Amino acid sequence: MALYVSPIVSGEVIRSRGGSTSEFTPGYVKPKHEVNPQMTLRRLPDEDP
Amino acid sequence: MYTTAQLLAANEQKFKFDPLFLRLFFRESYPFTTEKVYLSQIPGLVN
Repeated sequence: MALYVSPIVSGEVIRSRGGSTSEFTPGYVKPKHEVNPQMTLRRLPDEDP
Repeated sequence: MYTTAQLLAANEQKFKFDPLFLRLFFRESYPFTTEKVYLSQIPGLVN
């Protein structure tokens, strides 16, 4: 804060401030999915008969 | 024989009948050409 150093002593020296780092590197996602080429033979729920 | 009858106004008597259902939810109409009818619905639930 400041507290009260008297005008007869030098006083203490404050450490200024600062210093904080961090890392958040990798991440990933990959939704592979199949087309199923033999699924197209039968009738889909759509595509009215 | 001697009757001398004069007819005045008549009555109406229609129903209190208004659909509210053929006009709110069933707005779309289709005819048929087949015998049976399917009603498919795909369950949409991705992973």
